[PDB]
Amino acid sequence: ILRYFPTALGVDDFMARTEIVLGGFGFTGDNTIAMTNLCRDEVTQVVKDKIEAAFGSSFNTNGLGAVLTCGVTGMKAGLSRERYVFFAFPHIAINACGALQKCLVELKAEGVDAAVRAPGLHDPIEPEYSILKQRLARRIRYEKLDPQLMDLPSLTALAERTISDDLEYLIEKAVNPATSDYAVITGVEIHNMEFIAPTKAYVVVNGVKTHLDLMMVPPMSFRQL
Amino acid sequence: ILRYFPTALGVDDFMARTEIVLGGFGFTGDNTIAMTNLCRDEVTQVVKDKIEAAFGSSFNTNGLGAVLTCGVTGMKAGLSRERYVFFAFPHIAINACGALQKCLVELKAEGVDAAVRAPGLHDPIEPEYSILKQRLARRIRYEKLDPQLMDLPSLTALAERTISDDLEYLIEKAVNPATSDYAVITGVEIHNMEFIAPTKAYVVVNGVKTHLDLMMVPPMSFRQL
Ligand SMILES: [Zn+2]
Ligand SMILES: [Zn+2]
Repeated sequence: ILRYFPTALGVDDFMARTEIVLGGFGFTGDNTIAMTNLCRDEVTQVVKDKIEAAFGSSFNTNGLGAVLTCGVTGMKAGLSRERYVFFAFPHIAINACGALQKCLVELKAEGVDAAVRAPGLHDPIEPEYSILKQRLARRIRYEKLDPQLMDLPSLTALAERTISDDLEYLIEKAVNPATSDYAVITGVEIHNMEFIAPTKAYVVVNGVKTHLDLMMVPPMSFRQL
Repeated sequence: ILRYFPTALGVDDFMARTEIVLGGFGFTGDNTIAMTNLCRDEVTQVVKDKIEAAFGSSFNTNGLGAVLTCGVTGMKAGLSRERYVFFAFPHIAINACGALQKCLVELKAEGVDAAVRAPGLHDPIEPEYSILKQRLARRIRYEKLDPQLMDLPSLTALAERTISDDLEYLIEKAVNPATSDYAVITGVEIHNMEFIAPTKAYVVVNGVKTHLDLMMVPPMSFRQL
């Protein structure tokens, strides 16, 4: 597994290291509403059970390849000093995703160019999918990446970054950082059995943002493999 | 409750009457994959637990006001002679929805006209919501309805019809009626406690479609109130 995702952690190791840092900043399972975004696939169930067991109030969103469609309206809706934590993971299977696999094939078949369309457009009978593929097309072009060299892990990875930035857009619209503290933890979900390879973690307490490195957090011996 | 939804059934009564007719056409809990579309709200949980207890394989979608965004890609994905049944319910609370309530207010504030936009467009930071409101705007204009006279039940009701037609679009793209039999059951979910007011029910076995009236199905005395 690590031959693809060096930072991959067993999912319970991931949760413990997350509980450790959050508590460090005044978050508790009882004072925080969490939000999760995952692919619609049945396999994303473990991360989602683990998270809602860690928190009192949980609220989930999901779409193809974990694309974010709930917008500010969906996010503000799912929320009820204020404390939130936002998780987001596209998934992949090694030893899934499905929609990300289809994207890979098409992005290679036609240009990155053919696949891009402006924001605000979408296909009537493929809304989620078309929005998903269009955000990856733009994202790919915006980082001078060649889809010919990319494999499914690197696209699942590009996806995370895209998803991650769109989650950030929504949070700044929906949350007041002067009355609410919050955390953002995103990365890639991996199935063999279940792993999380973290890529981005920070907290915003008192409108001040601090980056965290989960990989530097000493693990609980009990929740390891 | 009935003062708003004459056909409202207790949810277990609804499930029994549904099990009775489906079995009549060769469906069983074990030979059928079901699919459910509901609002993203936490309250829609009972209908969803009841359905997946009735079936071996279940697959769910959901968005604001139960708008359908998974497209043909999401639907074909969620599926695995072939037998399927498709449920769809917007919700409402009497004694929810939230997104439908917001639509009501806006549709009344500006014209039905202002709110319509062509299919294939959507707002970048409100994808689900904007697609939801745009399909209701068009649907409203297409039935000479005046949003000034409409209340939240009638809009939840307009929504059902809209959702219902978009589900039909997807199914004909995604399912081969000559190799697959299927059923479509839609209506409105109501919270006091939990009710379903059915509005559309049919089955398609051997590319032949038969309408069913759940209201004429003799109820199980055991699953009533
Ligand atoms: Zn997936
Ligand atoms: Zn709702």
